[PDB]
Amino acid sequence: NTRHIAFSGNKWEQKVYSSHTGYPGGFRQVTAAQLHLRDPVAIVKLAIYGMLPKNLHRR
Amino acid sequence: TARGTPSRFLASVLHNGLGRYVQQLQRLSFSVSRDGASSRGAREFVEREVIDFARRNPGVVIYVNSRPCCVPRVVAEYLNGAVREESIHCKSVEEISTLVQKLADQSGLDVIRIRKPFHTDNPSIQGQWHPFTNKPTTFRGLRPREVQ
Amino acid sequence: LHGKSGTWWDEHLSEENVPFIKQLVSDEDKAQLASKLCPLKDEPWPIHPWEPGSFRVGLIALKLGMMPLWTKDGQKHVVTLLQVQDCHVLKYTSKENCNGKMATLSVGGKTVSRFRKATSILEFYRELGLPPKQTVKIFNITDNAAIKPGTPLYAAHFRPGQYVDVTAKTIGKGFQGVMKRWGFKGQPATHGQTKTHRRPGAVATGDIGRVWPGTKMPGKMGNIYRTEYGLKVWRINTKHNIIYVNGSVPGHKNCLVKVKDSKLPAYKDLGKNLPFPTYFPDGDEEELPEDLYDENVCQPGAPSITFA
Amino acid sequence: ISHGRVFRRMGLGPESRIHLLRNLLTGLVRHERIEAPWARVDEMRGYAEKLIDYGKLGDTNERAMRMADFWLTEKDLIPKLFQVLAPRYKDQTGGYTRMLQIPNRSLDRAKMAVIEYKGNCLPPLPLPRRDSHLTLLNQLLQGLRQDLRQSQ
Amino acid sequence: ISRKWEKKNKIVYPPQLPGEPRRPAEIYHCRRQIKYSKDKMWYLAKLIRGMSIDQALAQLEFNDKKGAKIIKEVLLEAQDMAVRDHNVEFRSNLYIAESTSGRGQCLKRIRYHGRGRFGIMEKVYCHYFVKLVEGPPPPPEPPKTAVAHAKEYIQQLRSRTIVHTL
Amino acid sequence: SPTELTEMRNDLFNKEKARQLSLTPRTEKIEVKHVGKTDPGTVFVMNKNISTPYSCAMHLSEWYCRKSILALVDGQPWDMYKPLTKSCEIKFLTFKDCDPGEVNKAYWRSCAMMMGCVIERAFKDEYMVNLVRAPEVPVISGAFCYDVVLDSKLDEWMPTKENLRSFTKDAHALIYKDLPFETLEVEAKVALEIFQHSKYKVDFIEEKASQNPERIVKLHRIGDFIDVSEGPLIPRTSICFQYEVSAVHNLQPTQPSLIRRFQGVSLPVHLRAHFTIWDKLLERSRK
Amino acid sequence: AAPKNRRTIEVNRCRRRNPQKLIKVKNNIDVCPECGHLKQKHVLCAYCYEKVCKETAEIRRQIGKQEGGPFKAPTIETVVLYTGETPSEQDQGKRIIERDRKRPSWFT
RNA sequence: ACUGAACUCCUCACACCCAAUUGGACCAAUCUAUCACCCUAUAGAAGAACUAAUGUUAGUAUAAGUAACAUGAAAACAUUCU
Ligand SMILES: [Mg+2]
Ligand SMILES: [Mg+2]
Ligand SMILES: [Mg+2]
Ligand SMILES: [Mg+2]
Ligand SMILES: [Mg+2]
Ligand SMILES: [Mg+2]
Ligand SMILES: [Mg+2]
Ligand SMILES: [Mg+2]
Ligand SMILES: [Mg+2]
Ligand SMILES: [Mg+2]
Ligand SMILES: [Mg+2]
Ligand SMILES: [Zn+2]
Repeated sequence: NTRHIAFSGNKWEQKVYSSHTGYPGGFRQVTAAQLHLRDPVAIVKLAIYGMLPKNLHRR
Repeated sequence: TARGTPSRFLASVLHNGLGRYVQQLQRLSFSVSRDGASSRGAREFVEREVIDFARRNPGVVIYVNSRPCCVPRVVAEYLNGAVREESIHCKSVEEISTLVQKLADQSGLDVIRIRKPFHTDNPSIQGQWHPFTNKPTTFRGLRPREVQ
Repeated sequence: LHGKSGTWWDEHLSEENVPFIKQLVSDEDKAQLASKLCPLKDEPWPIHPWEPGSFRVGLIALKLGMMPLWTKDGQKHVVTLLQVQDCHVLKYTSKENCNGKMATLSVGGKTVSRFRKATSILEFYRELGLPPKQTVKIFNITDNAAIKPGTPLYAAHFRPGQYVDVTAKTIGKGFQGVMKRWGFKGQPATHGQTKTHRRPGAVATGDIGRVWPGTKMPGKMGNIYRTEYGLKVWRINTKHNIIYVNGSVPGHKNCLVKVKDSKLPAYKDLGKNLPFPTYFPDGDEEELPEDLYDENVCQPGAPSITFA
Repeated sequence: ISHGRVFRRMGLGPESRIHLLRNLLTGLVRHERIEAPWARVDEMRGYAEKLIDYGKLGDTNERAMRMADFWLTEKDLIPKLFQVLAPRYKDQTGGYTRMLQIPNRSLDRAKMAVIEYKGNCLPPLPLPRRDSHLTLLNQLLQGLRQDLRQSQ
Repeated sequence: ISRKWEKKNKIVYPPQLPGEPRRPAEIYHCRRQIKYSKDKMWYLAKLIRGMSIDQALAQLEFNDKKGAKIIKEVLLEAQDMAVRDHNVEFRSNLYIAESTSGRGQCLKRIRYHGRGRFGIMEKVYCHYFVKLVEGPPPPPEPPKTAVAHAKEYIQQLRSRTIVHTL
Repeated sequence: SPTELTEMRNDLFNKEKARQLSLTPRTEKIEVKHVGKTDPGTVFVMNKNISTPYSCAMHLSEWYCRKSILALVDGQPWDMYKPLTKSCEIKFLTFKDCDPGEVNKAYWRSCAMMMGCVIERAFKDEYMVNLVRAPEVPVISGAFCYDVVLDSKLDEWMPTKENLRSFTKDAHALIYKDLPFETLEVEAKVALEIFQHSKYKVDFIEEKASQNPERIVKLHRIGDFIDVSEGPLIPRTSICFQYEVSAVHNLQPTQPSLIRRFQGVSLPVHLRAHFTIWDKLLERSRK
Repeated sequence: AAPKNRRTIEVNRCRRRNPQKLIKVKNNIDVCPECGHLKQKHVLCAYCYEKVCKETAEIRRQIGKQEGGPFKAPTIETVVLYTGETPSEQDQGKRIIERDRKRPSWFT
């Protein structure tokens, strides 16, 4: 039920997920709502990925 | 350093303290020179202390060669087959006495890094923790979200 | 002596057996091709009518060349001939396993030697009952347009006035410099210019201390798949299975191109009058003429056009 | 890019390429069998065939005579080309030359080829012979051929 | 210099007991001071490593490198001495257990450069060593299977201890 | 029990091998001269009744061992693992000779023997299998045949495509095992002792002994599988590369007994056929 | 531009022991069924070719002796005859090159 | 609330964490005296200790098997041809 997560506050509209394709002009900034509509798994996935230790065991 | 050195775990030879204590040192061999200042301390030790040490340690056979090769030495052989050779060159009587007592007290196991300060063959009495200790069981062993 | 000798079919054949094997295998190939010439009498899959939003299969044609063509308004259009050579539906997969959400038809064309194909490919074509094809391309279709594997496809699957997309490997130009590859200006020929005439200038800025990914640099040019969109089908020779497609097509002559209904929004629902699953000559509803023309085409043999 | 380029770049330029091929062809006409680097032999083979065709055109043909005069640097070979080589191949329509690969040159490890005019008086080259018809595979294929002939 | 490779042919083993597997014959041969780079020789030596004598000779007879002929001559000499002096029954029953190239004694020459400057060219020499062992070439190491990989992983999982505790 | 039969046959076979090697003691040096076109005049000083044409090929070179499959010993085809008996002239025969007729016959015979082993070890214990003979069929026939009588319980059962593929899989297992083709020229008495249970093999041994002026019978073993052959065999099963049990045909006179002929086709490593040619050969061999 | 650091033997081994740099094993080497010599499948047997070249050189030496001078290419065919051979009816009107050895088995 | 230092306590042991500079305790090797006569001792000496001077000499790396270099063609090796 990761599609049915709830954000407190206005995080759905304010939280922005930033990514770069690496190419010039490839910087993409997407709000939490848009990312949720695109991938109903990405928000929980990214939260867990950020909370895990930043070592070679993370993946 | 530890990473550039062998290591072992804390151990005894034959469960050396369970039934009875067996002194692991079994042989001492003092190669001592009649002449030569290098073995003056060894000569004084042979004159004044080796007899008392021998009668204090009846389980250790002590040999005195009175003709060494290279430097005067004491070779300590232990029950587990270990051989530790210590040069007694230019050591005083008291230095040699402390060294010999240390050899008598220690076991034949290698003097290397010991991983743990303790050794249990029975680390657990109530059962080693596994993920299902402290986990409650459910009726008919139903896993979560199981229909029946 | 190590046992990894690379053998070919002719290696151990005798002078007598080489022509015999050639003729035998060629006869088997043509017999297999002829055995598929009546798909409608071989338990065809259900033939649904066309609906809006339906995508049918395309063909794999061979680029024959180019020739001029004239329209009744007096304009010259260069046209490219694409010959449909032994094009057959080979495989069908549903939406779930199509790497997406649309049924897929694998289609092949341009029969090639069985002696030069991998064992797995030969087994696949043996189960299918067809000689192996040079290229196999996957077409996204709706389930309405599913066609039984083994069915042949013909140039009359398209019709004049239709718009088409053609994708093919472009002409390979090898490792090319940046002036030819990306149209850089280069440097002047004289006025002191030494040893730099066709070289890239700066490749980045000094701050980033690196080169951005995707920076235009010398390298292999061409030999990549490109698609030309919205090309008009000007004419169809049903006898030789030729499609006359407006303008240029990527790739060289005698190269296999994948031809499919145009995906442009303007041509979204022009498939009403096209043969929906595909054209079936075995249907024999009306034997098509040797040449199907678009309305505006100045047909040869027509009296000389006068703009009266 | 060299799409469709059918001629190698040899020697010191176009004229030098022609002269190299001319020397090789003159040697081939004189000796009827020549060793040379494989690429040069492959380039010269077409000219050898065309020379035989020009010789077939006839001794009295002025264009053929001019072509032979250019392409044979030793003029004693022109009568040979017109009265020996061309009559030797009058029955044939092509394939006047035989080109085979040779162990690489010891000097520079170059890919080497021997090219000869077919029917020469020299000892035959060790040609590659196909497997005997009596081998196991060939006999099985002969069985297939016989069964197919009987059935159909 | 060192000449231990030559001496390795002069070691005599004690006679074997009847209830003992037959010791395969070993033949050490070398060529010293080959006018060739050891770095270039290494590729030929690596190529013929582990192959039977006949396979190595066949591979070397069709190799364009200068060192191929030298290695072929060394291998032929080793085969001859294996039959004559090391009691090897069959000429072909030999495989290259070891084939290496070593640096030889090299000479220094001057290479003239463009502005009165120079480099020191080295006239490089190399050695070449073979050990031939009697018998069929040992089979190549089979590639790791998924079953073997999974077994190794599960063994590693089972090897885990509770670290830094009682 | 079939296992008991195999064990007793192997025991008798090894007993005969030991008896013959003991009967031939010491090391008598026979002289064998290579009479082939290549390496002419080379003389091998071989060991009588121990050395083999394989040993002579090993002396020659590894290419001879790999390609040589039969031995004309004084003009007579010899198995590459058949111990030589006297000073003689030897010539090695390969598949790619000008006239490899004898090699083709030997390959067909050995492939038939492999098929027979597969047939014997395939079926379940309840059903009984009796290998009657491997008819000497020409290569032109398109297949090698082995005739077998199955249990009367299976007098109507015909193998399916999966059954045939299982047969081929077992044959390829034998090929992977790479078992040498051991040979013995034995006395008819010992041959009948070995095959006393099999009446068909008994009468076949009697025929062969009658044909030979003496009571000499050729016995061949791949591994744990002894059989009577009509001639020399190939060295090792690994010579076979492509191998397929193509079909099974019941013979017309079914009234006395059901003689089912297992037909298969094979090609050696030296003569691999392309996939399509092999498929056509399979189609022809299924007849 | 000069190297900024010495390249290590580890890096150098990874480079120069790459399979791209290793010598590839040839699998087209077989044995000439005629004479038993090693040959590549597409290339002539070296020993047989050397035989043919030596015989051709001898024949060409005889041809040179017969011609006696440059620019003397005959306008007629040539036939090579060995000891114990006589010109045939077809060999009439063709210059004869006489070889002192006997006819080679591979020559026909 | 807990976590949290080389702070402090705890078991044991203690001379054993500043540049320049200064005081001190030892000391490798070498030679000499006298020993030892086995490879050491007590002394007396001194060309008496090198991870560092774009140090000197020699060896060998790296760049790198890279840059660069070279032999017109066929042939009967007579010769001919370009
Ligand atoms: Mg410009
Ligand atoms: Mg310029
Ligand atoms: Mg050039
Ligand atoms: Mg703390
Ligand atoms: Mg403190
Ligand atoms: Mg100093
Ligand atoms: Mg130093
Ligand atoms: Mg320095
Ligand atoms: Mg280097
Ligand atoms: Mg570089
Ligand atoms: Mg260069
Ligand atoms: Zn040959």
